[PDB]
Amino acid sequence: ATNRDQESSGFAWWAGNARLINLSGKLLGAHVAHAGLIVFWAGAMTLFELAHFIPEKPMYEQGLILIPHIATLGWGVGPGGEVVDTFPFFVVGVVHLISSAVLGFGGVYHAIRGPETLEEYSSFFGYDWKDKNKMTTILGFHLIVLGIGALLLVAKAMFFGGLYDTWAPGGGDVRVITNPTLDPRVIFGYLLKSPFGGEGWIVSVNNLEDVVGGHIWIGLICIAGGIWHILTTPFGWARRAFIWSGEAYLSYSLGALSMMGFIATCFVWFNNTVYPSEFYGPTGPEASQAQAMTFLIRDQKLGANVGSAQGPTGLGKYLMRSPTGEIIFGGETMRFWDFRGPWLEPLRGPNGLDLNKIKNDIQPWQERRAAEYMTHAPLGSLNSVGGVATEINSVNFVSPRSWLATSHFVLAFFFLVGHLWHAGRARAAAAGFEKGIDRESEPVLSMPSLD
Amino acid sequence: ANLWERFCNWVTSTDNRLYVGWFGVIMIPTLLAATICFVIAFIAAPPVDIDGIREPVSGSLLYGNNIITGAVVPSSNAIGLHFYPIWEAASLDEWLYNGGPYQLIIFHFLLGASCYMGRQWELSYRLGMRPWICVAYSAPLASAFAVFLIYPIGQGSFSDGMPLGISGTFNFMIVFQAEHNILMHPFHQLGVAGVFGGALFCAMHGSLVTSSLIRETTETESANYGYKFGQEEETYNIVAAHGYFGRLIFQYASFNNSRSLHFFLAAWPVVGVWFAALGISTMAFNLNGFNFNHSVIDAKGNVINTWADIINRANLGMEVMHERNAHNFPLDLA
Amino acid sequence: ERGWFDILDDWLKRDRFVFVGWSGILLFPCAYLALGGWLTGTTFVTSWYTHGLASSYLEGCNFLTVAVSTPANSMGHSLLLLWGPEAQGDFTRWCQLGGLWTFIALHGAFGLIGFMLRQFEIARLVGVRPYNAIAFSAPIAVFVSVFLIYPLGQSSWFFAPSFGVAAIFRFLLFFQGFHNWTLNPFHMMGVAGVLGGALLCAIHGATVENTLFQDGEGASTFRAFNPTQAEETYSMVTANRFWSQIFGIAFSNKRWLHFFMLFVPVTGLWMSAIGVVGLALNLRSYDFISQEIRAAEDPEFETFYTKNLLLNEGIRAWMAPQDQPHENFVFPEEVLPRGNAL
Amino acid sequence: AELTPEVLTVPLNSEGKTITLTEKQYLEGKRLFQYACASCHVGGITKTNPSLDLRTETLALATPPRDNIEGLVDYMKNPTTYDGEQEIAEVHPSLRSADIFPKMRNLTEKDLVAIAGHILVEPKILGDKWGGGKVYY
Amino acid sequence: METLKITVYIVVTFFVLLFVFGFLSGDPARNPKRKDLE
Amino acid sequence: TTGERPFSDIITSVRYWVIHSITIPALFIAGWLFVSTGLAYDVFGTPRPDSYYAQEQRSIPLVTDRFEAKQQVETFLEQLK
Ligand code: CLA
Ligand code: CLA
Ligand code: CLA
Ligand code: CLA
Ligand SMILES: CC1=C(/C=C/C(C)=C/C=C/C(C)=C/C=C/C=C(C)/C=C/C=C(C)/C=C/C2=C(C)CCCC2(C)C)C(C)(C)CCC1
Ligand SMILES: CC1=C(/C=C/C(C)=C/C=C/C(C)=C/C=C/C=C(C)/C=C/C=C(C)/C=C/C2=C(C)CCCC2(C)C)C(C)(C)CCC1
Ligand SMILES: CC1=C(/C=C/C(C)=C/C=C/C(C)=C/C=C/C=C(C)/C=C/C=C(C)/C=C/C2=C(C)CCCC2(C)C)C(C)(C)CCC1
Ligand SMILES: CCCCCCCCCCCCO[C@@H]1O[C@H](CO)[C@@H](O[C@H]2O[C@H](CO)[C@@H](O)[C@H](O)[C@H]2O)[C@H](O)[C@H]1O
Ligand SMILES: CCCCCCCS[C@@H]1O[C@H](CO)[C@@H](O)[C@H](O)[C@H]1O
Ligand SMILES: [Cl-]
Ligand SMILES: [Cl-]
Ligand SMILES: [Cl-]
Ligand SMILES: [Fe+2]
Repeated sequence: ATNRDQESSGFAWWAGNARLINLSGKLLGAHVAHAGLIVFWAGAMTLFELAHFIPEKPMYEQGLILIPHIATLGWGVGPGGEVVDTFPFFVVGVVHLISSAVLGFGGVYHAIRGPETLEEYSSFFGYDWKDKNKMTTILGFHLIVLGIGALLLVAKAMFFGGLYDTWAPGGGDVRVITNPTLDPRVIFGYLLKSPFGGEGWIVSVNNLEDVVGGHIWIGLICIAGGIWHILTTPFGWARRAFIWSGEAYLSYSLGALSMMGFIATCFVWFNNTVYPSEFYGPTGPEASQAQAMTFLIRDQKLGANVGSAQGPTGLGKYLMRSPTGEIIFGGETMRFWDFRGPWLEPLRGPNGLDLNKIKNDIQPWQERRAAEYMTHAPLGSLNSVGGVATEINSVNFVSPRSWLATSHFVLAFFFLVGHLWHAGRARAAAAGFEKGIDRESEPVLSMPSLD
Repeated sequence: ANLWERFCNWVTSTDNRLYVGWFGVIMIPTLLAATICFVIAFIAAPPVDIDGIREPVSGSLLYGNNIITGAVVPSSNAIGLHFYPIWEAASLDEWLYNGGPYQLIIFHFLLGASCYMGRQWELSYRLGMRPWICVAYSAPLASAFAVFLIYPIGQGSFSDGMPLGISGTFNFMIVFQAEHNILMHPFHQLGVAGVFGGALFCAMHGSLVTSSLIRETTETESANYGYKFGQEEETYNIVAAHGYFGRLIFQYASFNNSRSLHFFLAAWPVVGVWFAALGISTMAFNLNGFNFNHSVIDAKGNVINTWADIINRANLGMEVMHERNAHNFPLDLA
Repeated sequence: ERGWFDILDDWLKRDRFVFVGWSGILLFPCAYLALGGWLTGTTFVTSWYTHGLASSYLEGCNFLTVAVSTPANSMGHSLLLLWGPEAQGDFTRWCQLGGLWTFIALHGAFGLIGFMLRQFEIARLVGVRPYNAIAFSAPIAVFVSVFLIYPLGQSSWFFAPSFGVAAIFRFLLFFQGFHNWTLNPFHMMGVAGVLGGALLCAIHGATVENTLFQDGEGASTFRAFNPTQAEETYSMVTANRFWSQIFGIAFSNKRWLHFFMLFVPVTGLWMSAIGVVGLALNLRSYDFISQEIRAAEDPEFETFYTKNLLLNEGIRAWMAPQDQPHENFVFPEEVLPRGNAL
Repeated sequence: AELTPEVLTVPLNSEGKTITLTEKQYLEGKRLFQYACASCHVGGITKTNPSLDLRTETLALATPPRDNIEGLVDYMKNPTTYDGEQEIAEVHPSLRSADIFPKMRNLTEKDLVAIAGHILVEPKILGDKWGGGKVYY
Repeated sequence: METLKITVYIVVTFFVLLFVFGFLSGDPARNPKRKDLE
Repeated sequence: TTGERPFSDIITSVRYWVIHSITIPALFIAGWLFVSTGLAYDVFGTPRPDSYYAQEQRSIPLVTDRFEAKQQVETFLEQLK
């Protein structure tokens, strides 16, 4: 039992995985076994979702999070997001589940049977955390892998049947992307957009050409970065800025994953392009807009002149102006005027919502969609009672958008905490005081008093 | 040494009465801006159209508030999540009507308080301490993020951010209860266990150490003089304190390890408050408290109320009265 | 000299797994019966006849919604003794009338006395000062103020808190809508003591753990402490410098620090109790008269204070008919206060 | 109180005939109403048009009359405005519009009868709560 | 307003550059024990 | 150490489980039957699902007389059948 108690390792059982820091073979096993757990869940969860799936109800009425990801890639769906074939969902689930066995086998082998350190076995596979060149090499390999993955998305969208396009002319449908956006002014433009209202940084991406083009760039950037990191060693200024240890590296990645988690939370909460509402349900903004649309339609059918109808406050009951003058829906949904969606855009003119289009061009499909979205707003209880907090039991619904945003907030948050924990510890360990202050060399005792 | 070197040495100096540091370089200006704006606004700001319905709410002392009713009022619902710096207004009069001070204050504050957390790491490093005080501070900090940034993001407006004021705070609480049934949410329940338990353990620790202070003084002086700053010897008898507490309950329910005790004292409130913060941050995306409305039904199908249904009636009161001129349509969807 | 009193005293004070003591004679039966009564009621007992509510696992409630609910308003402040004039010895009827509520509240009260006596008794035996008992006066003041004094000022025990998770939540919301209790400076002092206590708990624990001396080779640092060691396990001097530099002030005296940790939450609780004693009499901090004079005369004048009272008016109108069934309130749809649409 | 055969006896048609639903039919009706209808009609109201509810007295005054099994079954096939004047299948779930309201695709005639029975039975149980909205929660 | 915007932009950039260059200025070595962390 | 046998000795002993493999399931079953036989409803006066209201009644049987409360509850119970 090498390094598998507190007396030999210096780490208690509850920090037992820290016993692995310098045991590259066993740590490889932990990592590969873990990847197995991730892949297992993707596989198992998909098959559970498929088993539980009723094709003629919306996905979002059924507690699905994975089938919607598969559908968004253009698999299993047709016009409007209707399910035309569940077999692609079965395939994805099965292949992930099978693959997990392989990862679990490798993981278990390296963890309990293989060489506990890799360095005397292989100069290629072994590593010292403190060897800057080998760390950038392995980083480089993994960048190449990630770039190939981004190009897989590109290949799916351009060469293997397309992606689900909620914006497709004449109604959402799977569409092949033939003209991905390559112009770096557009692609990198998203990156410099404000994250505030009406701008929304990268989360505002609203067409598949930009999405695909973005992955072309990312894939090429990542492959190039990987080659770069294989072929170079960190420069002097980077050597002086960072802590070079396994725990430090963990810390940096925790920081990064935290940031990505908060971004993902915002993506699924606001974005209805890469998270089509057909699969994920309406966004919060979308459903609030849909309510105003619903009652505008109803009251106008009854004879209301909706442009001229003054509400209790003096603002338009149905229609008002945004702070820059655009015609928008009124009531509290004034906050959501930056919302855009395919059911609403046909009513939009150069100056915003167009009164003549409103009076004459609203189609029954738009009424249906607005009613659907108003009544599947992402509000609901922890026990999955759909609606406002005061609603009675009846409807079993919590939007996938709420599940995905809340879970990823929680996870991003604790990952920030882990970043702080491990970055602070990495620092202290590198400097030599992570176990406490030396009684005979207490630094404050050598400093002048403050007063 | 050159100027930059000298400057860096001063910024990171362990000898400044108040530590500056690199975090402090951002913290100091942002906190001062937030503070100065808050003070001036709390005193002298005119009414603010919080709900975007041209119904301005007076928050300042000079416009008829006392300390309890006063506030800096959230930015207008018309603005939503848009960024409203001074320079996006046609004039300061407009900026004021629309609740511009709120955004300036909360953004400078959240940046500054984040740097306060970083600064706690930074000084711990300069002094050769262990690094995790900042992690305990992440709990109140996360909570401030939840009420000033995350909740607005989820609901689509800074108008739904917690107001900067005492009564404003209560308004935020009552409306949150109406809209999310927070009392019935297990993360707020963990938060309560966190602060009631933090208070309990605070009193308990204080009382047990105070119980066991070693006699070093006479009856006509404060026992506090029995401890001298920086003495090597512990000032209470932990063996006696454990002897006491272990009999109060039973032996193995009491800590005889000071490190383990002090870790528990940190962890209990911090973890509970992290769940409080996560409660607010997840109700931000309308995953709400448990809903047992009409969960109990008799053999015929008559509803048999429980205490959940009574809560529901209170919540309804809040819901139907809040922002009484702002809703035109039947459902409050954000 | 060597009599039965002294012999019993010997036995009561043996050093055993669970200490008994003279205080035990009061504490153990009272605590057991309060806890047992709660578990019995939440598991099996209704609130149909007292409140019109289901309140037990038996009827289909969960851990959050079960309660032992207060007696009907018509019982007034009856002790509701099993052998009393209401139940007349009938255990079933006693349960249906809410006898378990007074059972739990009164055995609980005597149990708390017993617990505080235990704190004194043990302190005396071990030879420590009785500050833990002193600190426990806060929980006693809260229990007595909220569970006994409050309903005693009101019409009946009906309006005390019912012993239940959701039932306690209802009690909070009642206090907002009817008493505007958030506005009360005694509650505010409560809040500050509880949150302040939680703050002190967090910050003291973290400070000790982050100023530890290196007293072992282990990276997990708990084993480097020995209960019998003479020396401080952490550096007060480094802790003091850190806080002086971060926050501007810092503790320098460990006895003061730990006293303050008693004082803050104990004082907070005691203040909150004083407020609740005023609420027993409806002696609220409900209003600011100056605000009301202005608002009545000036329909453009609005503060967060006025907004909250509108919420309160909603709470009262919407909750009263079901929350106060003995009043037989019928509020026609048309009288219910509502804003636009909702 | 019990869910008796009497509670479960509702008008079949406008001509005085009734039908006594089984307990299984009542349960199916609840399940199916939740499945296909409750997103808008929870508790007997109508979220996208609160002026029209599912109260029996309201249904009686609809044209043609909807306060019986036949009227409700017909409504689910070919819904109309309250005055009978317009056919609204294009914006209201129906068998006729099962193409655009896909949850209607699996509903059988038996299922429509069950949903209809639920709409008629529930106010017999719940009184003013049925179609009452939040006031009566 | 344009002048204010530019002034604030310049102020913010100044402080952000101090933060970044400052942490780039041998920060790991600014501790009381082991400085050769590069 | 206070004289009693360590718990960890007790619960890892065979004799403890010989005893408790009987007494634990015996108690659990007795509790089960307390409910399943209906005895619990009778002991505590808790309504069964069919006993909250008479068939056509939609008024709560609230106790309104302190000293006649026992008789009121009894009259309420008579009204069910
Ligand atoms: C994803 C979670 C995860 C993973 C992958 C690991 C991985 C590892 N941990 Mg860690 N650990 C974890 C969570 C995890 N840990 C948690 C939650 C705790 C706290 C309880 C610990 C506490 C802990 C301690 C205290 C120690 C470790 C150690 C280790 C390593 C050696 C284990 C060993 O010797 O087993 C011995 C056990 C067995 C031989 C029993 C069987 C174990 C196998 C793997 C079960 C596999 C079952 C699976 C279904 C088989 C499928 C096969 C199929 C595909 C063919 C190993 C690399 C040790 C170490 O660091 O060594 C240097 C060590 O001392 N861990
Ligand atoms: C990141 C994952 C990873 C890494 C770095 C390693 C590293 C190593 N493994 Mg392990 N192993 C893994 C995963 C991994 N393994 C998995 C998943 C399994 C289960 C099948 C195994 C099962 C395993 C066994 C049984 C043995 C090893 C051994 C070894 C060593 C020699 C490897 C070699 O010579 O191959 C040289 C190269 C080849 C043989 C050609 C590579 C062929 C692969 C299949 C190409 C696939 C590429 C593709 C991009 C992968 C995509 C994966 C993605 C979809 C998840 C080396 C330390 C040996 C050892 O430790 O000796 C004592 C040994 O006996 N490994
Ligand atoms: C996981 C991916 C990854 C990781 C961990 C690294 C890590 C590293 N790279 Mg590499 N690199 C990558 C991918 C990555 N690289 C890719 C894809 C490319 C191709 C573009 C490169 C190209 C590259 C070059 C050309 C160089 C590095 C260098 C380095 C080193 C220093 C990095 C540094 O100081 O960052 C921190 C960044 C800074 C200090 C820059 C200023 C900080 C600004 C103000 C940050 C503002 C962003 C903010 C948080 C907001 C986010 C949103 C934003 C997009 C607007 C380090 C070993 C350096 C090196 O030593 O090479 C040998 C170097 O010269 N890398
Ligand atoms: C220290 C232990 C203790 C304490 C302080 C209490 C306290 C109480 N119990 Mg509890 N109880 C206990 C143990 C205790 N109990 C135990 C062990 C059981 C299980 C048997 C119970 C079961 C129980 C039930 C079922 C009920 C009570 C109730 C009560 C309350 C009224 C008691 C009363 O009026 O007594 C009056 C009696 C005395 C105070 C004793 C005085 C003795 C004097 C000093 C001697 C004189 C005696 C005299 C010679 C007798 C001659 C009379 C003759 C002429 C006919 C009170 C809160 C009631 C309650 O809570 O209602 C809501 C109630 O219904 N208790
Ligand atoms: C190291 C370690 C650990 C961990 C481990 C792990 C993490 C592992 C993993 C593992 C894994 C990760 C595994 C996996 C496996 C898998 C499998 C075994 C699979 C199978 C499959 C199948 C069999 C299929 C089937 C089918 C089909 C084909 C179709 C449909 C139907 C069905 C589903 C039936 C622990 C913590 C314990 C601690 C100690 C050490
Ligand atoms: C795909 C896609 C796209 C694109 C994408 C891209 C193009 C991206 C990019 C990205 C990027 C390009 C990113 C970057 C990032 C960065 C970062 C994140 C940084 C960091 C930094 C740090 C962390 C630092 C630190 C420090 C300092 C500050 C100094 C001193 C010291 C130290 C070093 C520590 C779009 C949107 C179009 C559409 C959709 C899809
Ligand atoms: C009242 C009364 C009395 C008494 C009674 C008694 C004394 C009772 C007791 C009772 C009891 C004594 C009961 C108990 C019960 C229990 C239960 C019912 C439990 C439950 C539990 C649970 C459910 C748990 C859970 C868990 C765990 C285990 C761990 C962690 C997690 C959790 C928390 C989940 C007398 C006769 C004198 C008189 C008349 C009246
Ligand atoms: C996307 C953006 C692309 C940016 C590309 C360029 C990369 C950024 C390079 C930053 C270079 C800064 O380089 C850094 O400068 C500072 C300032 O003098 C140096 O100077 C510092 O040296 C020592 C280091 O122990 C300190 O004690 C001293 O106070 C300071 O003068 C650092 O030792 C040097 O490493
Ligand atoms: C890594 C395993 C991936 C397996 C690849 C399956 C092809 S995917 C396939 O591609 C076809 C065109 O060739 C499209 O017409 C079709 O829509 C699409 O599903
Ligand atoms: Cl309000
Ligand atoms: Cl509205
Ligand atoms: Cl009506
Ligand atoms: Fe302490």
